[PDB]
Amino acid sequence: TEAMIRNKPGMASVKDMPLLQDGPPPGGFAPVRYARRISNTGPSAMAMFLAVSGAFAWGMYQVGQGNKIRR
Amino acid sequence: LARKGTGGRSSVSGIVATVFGATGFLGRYLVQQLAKMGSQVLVPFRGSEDSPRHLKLMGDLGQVVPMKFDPRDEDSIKAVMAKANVVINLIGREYETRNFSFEDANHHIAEKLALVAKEHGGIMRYIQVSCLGASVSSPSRMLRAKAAAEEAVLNALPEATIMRPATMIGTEDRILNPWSMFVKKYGFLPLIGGGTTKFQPVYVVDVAAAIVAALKDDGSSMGKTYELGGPDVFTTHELAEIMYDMIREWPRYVKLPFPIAKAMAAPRDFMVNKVPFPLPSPQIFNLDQINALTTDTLVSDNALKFQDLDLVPHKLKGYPVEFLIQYR
Amino acid sequence: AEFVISKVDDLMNWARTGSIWPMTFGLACCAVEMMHTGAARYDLDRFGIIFRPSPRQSDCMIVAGTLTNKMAPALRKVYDQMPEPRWVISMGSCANGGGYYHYSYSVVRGCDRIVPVDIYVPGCPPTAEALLYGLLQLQKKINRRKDFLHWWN
Amino acid sequence: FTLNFGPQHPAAHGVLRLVLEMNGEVVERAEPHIGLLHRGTEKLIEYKTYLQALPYFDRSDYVSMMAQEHAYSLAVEKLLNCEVPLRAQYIRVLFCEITRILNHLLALTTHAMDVGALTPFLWAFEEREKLLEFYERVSGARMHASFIRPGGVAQDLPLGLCRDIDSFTQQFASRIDELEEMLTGNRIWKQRLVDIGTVTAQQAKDWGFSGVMLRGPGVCWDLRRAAPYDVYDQLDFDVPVGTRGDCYDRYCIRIEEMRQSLRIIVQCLNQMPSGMIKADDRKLCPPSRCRMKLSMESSIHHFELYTEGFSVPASSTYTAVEAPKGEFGVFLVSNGSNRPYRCKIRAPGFAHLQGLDFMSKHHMLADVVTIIGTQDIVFGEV
Amino acid sequence: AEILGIILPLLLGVAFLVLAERKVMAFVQRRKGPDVVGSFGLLQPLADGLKLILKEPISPSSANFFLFRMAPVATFMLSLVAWAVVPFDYGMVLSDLNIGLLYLFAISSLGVYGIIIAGWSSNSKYAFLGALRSAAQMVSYEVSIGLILITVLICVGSCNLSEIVMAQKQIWFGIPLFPVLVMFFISCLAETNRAPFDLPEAEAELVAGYNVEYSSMGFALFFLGEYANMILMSGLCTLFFLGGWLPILDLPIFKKIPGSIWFSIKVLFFLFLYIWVRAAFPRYRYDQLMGLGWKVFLPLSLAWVVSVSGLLVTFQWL
Amino acid sequence: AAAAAAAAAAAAAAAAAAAAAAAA
Amino acid sequence: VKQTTGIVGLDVVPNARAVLIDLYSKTLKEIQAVPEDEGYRKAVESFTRQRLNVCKEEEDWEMIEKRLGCGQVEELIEEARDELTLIGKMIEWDPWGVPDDYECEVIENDAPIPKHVPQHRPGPLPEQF
Amino acid sequence: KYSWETLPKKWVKKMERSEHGNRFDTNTDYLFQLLCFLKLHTYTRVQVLIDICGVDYPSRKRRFEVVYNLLSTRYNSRIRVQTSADEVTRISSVVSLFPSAGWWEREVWDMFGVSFINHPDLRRILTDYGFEGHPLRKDFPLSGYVQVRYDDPEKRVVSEPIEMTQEFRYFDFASPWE
Amino acid sequence: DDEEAEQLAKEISKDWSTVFERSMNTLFLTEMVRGLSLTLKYFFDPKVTINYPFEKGPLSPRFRGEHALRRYPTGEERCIACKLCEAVCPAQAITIEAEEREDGSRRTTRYDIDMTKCIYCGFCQEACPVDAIVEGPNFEFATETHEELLYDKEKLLENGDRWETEIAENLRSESLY
Amino acid sequence: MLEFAPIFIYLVISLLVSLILLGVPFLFASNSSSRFDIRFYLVSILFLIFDLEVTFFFPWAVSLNKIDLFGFWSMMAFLFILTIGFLYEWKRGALD
Ligand SMILES: CCCCCCCCCCCCCCCCCC(=O)O[C@@H](COC(=O)CCCCCCCCCCCCCCC)COP(=O)(O)OCCN
Ligand SMILES: NC(=O)C1=CN([C@@H]2O[C@H](COP(=O)(O)OP(=O)(O)OC[C@H]3O[C@@H](n4cnc5c(N)ncnc54)[C@H](OP(=O)(O)O)[C@@H]3O)[C@@H](O)[C@H]2O)C=CC1
Ligand code: SF4
Ligand code: SF4
Ligand code: SF4
Repeated sequence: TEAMIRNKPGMASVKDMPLLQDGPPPGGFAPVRYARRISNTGPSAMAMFLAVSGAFAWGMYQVGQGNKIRR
Repeated sequence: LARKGTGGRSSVSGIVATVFGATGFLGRYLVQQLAKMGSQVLVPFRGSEDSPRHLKLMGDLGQVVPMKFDPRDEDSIKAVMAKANVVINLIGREYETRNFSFEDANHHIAEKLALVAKEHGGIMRYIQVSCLGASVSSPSRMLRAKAAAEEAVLNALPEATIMRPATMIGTEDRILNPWSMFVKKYGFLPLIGGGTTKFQPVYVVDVAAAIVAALKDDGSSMGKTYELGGPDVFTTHELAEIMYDMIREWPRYVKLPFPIAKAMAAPRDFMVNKVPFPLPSPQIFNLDQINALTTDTLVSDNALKFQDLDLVPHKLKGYPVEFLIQYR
Repeated sequence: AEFVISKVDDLMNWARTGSIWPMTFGLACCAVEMMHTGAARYDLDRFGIIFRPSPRQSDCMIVAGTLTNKMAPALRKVYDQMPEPRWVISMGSCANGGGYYHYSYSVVRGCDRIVPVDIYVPGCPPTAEALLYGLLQLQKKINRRKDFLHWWN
Repeated sequence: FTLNFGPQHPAAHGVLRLVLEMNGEVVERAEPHIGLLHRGTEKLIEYKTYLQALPYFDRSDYVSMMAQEHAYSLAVEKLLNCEVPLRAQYIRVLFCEITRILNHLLALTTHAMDVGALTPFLWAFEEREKLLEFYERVSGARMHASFIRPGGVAQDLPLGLCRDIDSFTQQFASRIDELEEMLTGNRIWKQRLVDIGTVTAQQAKDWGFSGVMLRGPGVCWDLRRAAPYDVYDQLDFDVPVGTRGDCYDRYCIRIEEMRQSLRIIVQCLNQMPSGMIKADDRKLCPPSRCRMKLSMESSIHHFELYTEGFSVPASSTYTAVEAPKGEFGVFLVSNGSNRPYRCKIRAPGFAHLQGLDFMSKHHMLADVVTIIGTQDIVFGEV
Repeated sequence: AEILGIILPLLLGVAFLVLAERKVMAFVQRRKGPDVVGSFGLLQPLADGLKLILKEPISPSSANFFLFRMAPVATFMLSLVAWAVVPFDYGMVLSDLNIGLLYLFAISSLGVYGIIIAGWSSNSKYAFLGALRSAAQMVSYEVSIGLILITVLICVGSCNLSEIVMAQKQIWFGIPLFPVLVMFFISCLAETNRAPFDLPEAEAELVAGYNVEYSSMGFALFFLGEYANMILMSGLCTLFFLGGWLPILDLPIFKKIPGSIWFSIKVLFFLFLYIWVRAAFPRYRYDQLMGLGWKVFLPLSLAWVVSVSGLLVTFQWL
Repeated sequence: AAAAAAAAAAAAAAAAAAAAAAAA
Repeated sequence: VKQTTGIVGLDVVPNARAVLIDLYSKTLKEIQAVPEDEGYRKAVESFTRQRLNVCKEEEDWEMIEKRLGCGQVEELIEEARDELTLIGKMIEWDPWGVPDDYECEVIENDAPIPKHVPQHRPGPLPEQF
Repeated sequence: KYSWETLPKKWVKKMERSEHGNRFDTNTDYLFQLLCFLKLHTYTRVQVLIDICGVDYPSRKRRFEVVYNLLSTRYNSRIRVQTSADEVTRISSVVSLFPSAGWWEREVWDMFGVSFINHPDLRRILTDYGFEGHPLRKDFPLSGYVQVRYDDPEKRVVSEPIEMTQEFRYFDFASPWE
Repeated sequence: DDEEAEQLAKEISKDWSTVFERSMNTLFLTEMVRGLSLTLKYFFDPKVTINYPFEKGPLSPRFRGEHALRRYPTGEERCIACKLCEAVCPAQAITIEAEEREDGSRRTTRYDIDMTKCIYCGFCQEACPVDAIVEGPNFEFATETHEELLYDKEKLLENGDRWETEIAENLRSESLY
Repeated sequence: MLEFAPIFIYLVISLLVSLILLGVPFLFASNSSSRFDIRFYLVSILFLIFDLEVTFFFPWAVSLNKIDLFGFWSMMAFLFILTIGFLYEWKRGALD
């Protein structure tokens, strides 16, 4: 058998049997990423302290002015 | 019977029983005996399907088949006793319930199961279970009913064994478990009548071992009303003395004259009156259990005892009462 | 009439069927499948099922995996401390019946030997949906309770 | 002071029954109790053929299924001399490696749920329910895929499985990154894991750790680089090896080993030869349904292979693969008959859970669940 | 009286917070939470309740009824009485105490009793030591909350909570003292247990860590207490630091500016932050936790009292 | 208790592969 | 100059060469107590002499490793000290010599094993550097 | 193989193989001494006791065969030292050399019954607590002797009665002509 | 050594505007706010959940669920009693008794698969020569009682006729393998 | 004080509410369904001390415009003594 299970009309020979099974497409798949691409594009060490310090510098002045208005 | 096995839990014993009172304190030991010696048990339950769940185990894959049935409706009792050769009857109440009265739960049922088993010709052994001292003219209406039940199960169906177990002790019982959880009223135990009652309790395992022993016996134990008394004829006070040995508590009894008790149990006796509400099952103070408590007739006379079953009961100290440790 | 009893049973059953927190005796892989049935795809927190880590407060107990003869006393001791309206689900072949190890000396032939079981999730590695359908069958078993009608006899 | 520390969260570590002899909060000794999951596996396999023996292996380690079938298959090919094709090897690795991912996705985030991080568990379990769409598609059962048979592998991949495994591998670097961004940077994680269960290499060797707990300590020892048992000698991948040994190194490894396993999956996908699925030796591999029905000599073998078995020749070998837990090896003495003879299963978690005694000495009682975390203790193998 | 109008809606708030936590913490995990019981799980809290109520006890044990059957009552009564002074809008506080804040501090100092007693009546050495550890944690992040409130008090004139929320008309104390809000939140997380800081609340060690006689009522009351204590300690991060009932003051045409709705929005933000921060962070182990309340949130709280006192004394902003 | 405390300091994260990156 | 052995626990030894010379001289001196016509003494003598020689010739630990291709000098010290333990152990319960009966059945099964099966491949030769 | 030249000839007493993993079937007396060799030796450095596989040959005279596997992480090789000890022969324990041998030898004694000499804490690890009998022997029936466990009137307790189950169906697949 | 290791691992980060970077990360949680941000991104993203009873998880034609004894299109149970599945069964779930029926062609008087004592490995589907026993994709057959879970002799496994419309489909699509 | 009466009745009405929440489960569901850890004394004494010093913070907090720059420095001296105590406790190692 095995030439009556995989017919492929013609083929003249036991080789050239159909042989259609699963696999990667011709040319493989896309290059798959595996590294750790963690983007560190956030606020830096400064700009976070200076936003906090800047908020403290101006916002506490605003607390003071609000205390003046309340008084 | 047609036994093909070695021990149980997969053997056969030709006993396809229908333990009518299986979903009950006596029932769980009797069903375990009948289905650990390898025999089918057609446990019929009355209401919530959670009642016989604790019996789907202790029997191997259909050795225990819980079935639904209405107590007052026949053609369902006949369906429960369709494929059966043994029919034990544990259906009994110590308290009147608004729907089922003392006779409609102790006598008018046992007579009904007796008749519908007689009709279903093939019930080889029909055991009828009633309390000891359940003879007519007993004060407690529960015992008069349970006496009429014996008289009607023997008449309507002769050669029907009748066990007479006295108050049965064991886990989840109605005799010791109410006293504890009332010792949880700060050691206050209200032994009624002053403990002059003389009653012979018995480890429920041994009552079950007797109920099965009258099945495994020969043609004898048919129509012979046993009295499953037990050892060590006690008194209520003395039995309470043994509880306090298991549950670590200091004996702090009180005596209650019978008028005081019957007045304390005068409520919960309007069961037929308070229709739109069921009462919470009087545990310790039961006017009928008190009427039984009065006369110490709960002692085994010269009638058949455990000795006529090649059986000797366990004591009431040690393991056969070690269910009280869960109260320490 | 009886209609009020029918509706109070419908209400009690809706409660006990909506919030049914099981003590998941997750022994073995059927606990990994049970974890998939608790995971993101088949939510069990959707159906109210909250996997309790303690037997003390739990409506159910989804015993899964091979109940070993040594984990039989522990399973029984855990089942004895669940509040009375409890149910047990057997999940996987090893937990419901003898299973791949029916003839193993150390394996009990199904938890039906230790705890009384109410719904046997079938399939040795039940699909996570299959355990979920077993729980949706336990919900039916609740919806058929009518405990109030039986308390009124 | 003895404390019966049991399963903190059931359904995660099932039958964990330690008996900790503590000192206040500092643990002085941890005595694990085994046998609560001791099914008769090392006895039941002596009673069944070499084919019936295979399903026990997916049930040995329940979070990394096919790795043990692959360790058994390689122990009934070590005896049979049963040369399997190239496609069988590539599929067998593409699923042993998908299983490494299925295990680290569980043994990281179940560990991370014992530590306290609740969300990585559910993200990783969505990932695992994507990989069980491959297990369940290639064999049938989502968990116990009795698929890696002795000769080759049970049956070929469906005609759409490599495309789906690719569409998964493309999106799996991001899932590892999320599992990493949520746990690696956290100061509540490092604090819960750094210098926890540190195992000097001499200890990891002594106690036969041989897993991700032998590459924490820094012993470069992977049985895919040491004893390449498949296309592994062709596939390129770097074995991450720790430098301190603390439970924070073993986590970082298991989260890199989950990327190198992604490399191996992508390679096995990109180079999977269209060859036969099972060994051509039809006296070790049951012939296909089509052939046994049409060919009388194939029908005889399908009958004597699904009833009698192989009858692998008399020998005794210890075939050990790198299962995710560790060096899972199945010492398979084989009497000449068709049934094995003392198919002893060396399972890591029997050697790792030994390490709990010395790993969790002087660690606080709340660390004893972190140790059990990083050991990947699955009690099926113990 | 009108105490019903602050306890019943708070009971509903806690019952629906169990669902809000399950549902938000589930949405975080890419999964819908309780979703079958009600239209959107909205009846799921009632289902949990009506289940816990209909669960038969494991043992009646009504004998020991004065020891630990009123200790959950005490914890819950404290968690509910600390709601009097909390103002929801201008003139909506039930009882404007001119020392309101110190009264909240005292209510916490009595919640310590609640925990200790309800843990001692549980005759379980492991559970009692767990309750003692939880009390020591709740009381060690109380010196830090104390000093944080001393900061927000220096900024304000008086302890009157209606004044502390009226002293923010110009700017919420969340903007200048943001580092303090982060410390009050990370303390309110740790004062209550529900947090990255809940090793005594590690899933298993919590249930076996408060009592032995559950009967369901104890389990619900502790969780109802924890969730009210959480609604409260989130209704403090929104009085002190966020503007108690103040808008951003842009005065929109679309927005008619209801007060209690703004207080509600902000306490919802902080409850959602409780949930989010329970989902995304590992537990602290109670041995790094107590070493974070003393070595991290006490120095960084003391510094803040000296910083917000200095910067307000030099420039006369007081 | 003199038990060795878990010092949460260590060396910085540097992914350490094996020497077989390029040519075994 | 060596920063650290990648292995945990095997602490880097600065005086690697000196303690190696010490250990190999101790080993050569202690091995004399076993009979000469025993494979164990020929082996110990030969490899201890080779490593002691290469340790005396070269100076840096790196050159010791490079020529004596046996991993790292810390692991080499572990090996030498373990060898000293073994020689001091072998002196006791002396197993040297062969009793008259000496039945030792060498068994050889030559079945080829399939290539795709765990086979412990040799690994890199000391041209790793 | 280098290991056989240096090893004292008496230690590899009975047998020696040369494929499917090499083994030194030694004698029980020279075992821990043989395990002392192959470890703490410069050219043979195993250090790693992978496994201790009890194997029961009922037809032998020395029934069991305690198969010590051994990996050599240094030289990348694996040696399987074996022994032979019947039911009542205490065999030397190698927990002192490889501390992983503790649990493996507890399992070998539990399954088989090959007690181990000077093994601290030699206690049944796998089988049940009150387990009598040694399972992984050959003469131990699969279903066990008394190993059914069911609940009963002895509440909260699972008894251990004699066993009864659907009979394990042993199939005689083995064909003639081998 | 740990003392010197600490001294050096803290003298690695010892240059101003690096001590400041690390201080800021500890002072204002940076790694932790990256945890909260990711968690939020997942709080708002669509949910990978499945309201089960109405839609169910994806399966495959090779899926092994409830065992079903197939039939030949023209009635006649496909199960000739060879007992190959009773032999191949790892858990020995299938108990087969055979009797020459009156027609003369062998058939199984008793074909009882014990589902509880069954591992669902699909060995029976492979071993059966005529595809008589196959696993239907049912997998939803949780039974209230254990006795029902023991699938009777050729009567409940004969309910595969209902599942034949799906079993025939799965076989027509899997037979290529 | 006048505003203390609402919380005075609050305690009692919340007592009633909790008693009802207690009695609700009790009514339904009828018949048918370490020697010493001294660190807990150190943590306790230390909370006592730090809550005493917060008690001293409170009046200084609410009255800091009155005490212009002298009450502030006196409180900072009190706080430097607090800090010396707290540093002696940190170094000695009571915070563990
Ligand atoms: C960028 C904005 C950040 C906002 C963050 C919001 C988060 C809120 C919700 C809760 C988040 C998670 C809670 C985690 C609890 C643990 C936090 C913690 O204690 O972290 C470290 C401490 O973190 C904190 O205490 C954070 C509190 C910040 C308060 C302000 C810090 C300094 C402010 C400087 C102000 C500058 C201007 C002032 C003068 C002009 C502890 O140190 P470690 O052990 O992690 O590592 C170092 C060990 N030595
Ligand atoms: N308990 C004792 O101490 C003593 C009892 N006995 C007798 O032993 C027998 C069994 O005792 P025990 O099990 O403790 O008794 P229970 O009162 O607990 O009832 C046992 C069984 O009787 C059934 N039953 C009772 N009344 C009815 C009814 N009206 N309709 C239907 N079923 C009913 C119960 O059904 P359900 O559970 O659904 O209500 C249950 O199955 C009874 O005859 C009893 O009187 C003998 C000596 C004293
Ligand atoms: S029944 Fe099957 S899937 Fe379930 S635990 Fe047992 S082996 Fe695992
Ligand atoms: S899948 Fe088939 S062969 Fe395997 S155990 Fe189940 S019934 Fe038996
Ligand atoms: S199901 Fe298949 S193997 Fe079983 S008897 Fe029928 S044809 Fe034979």
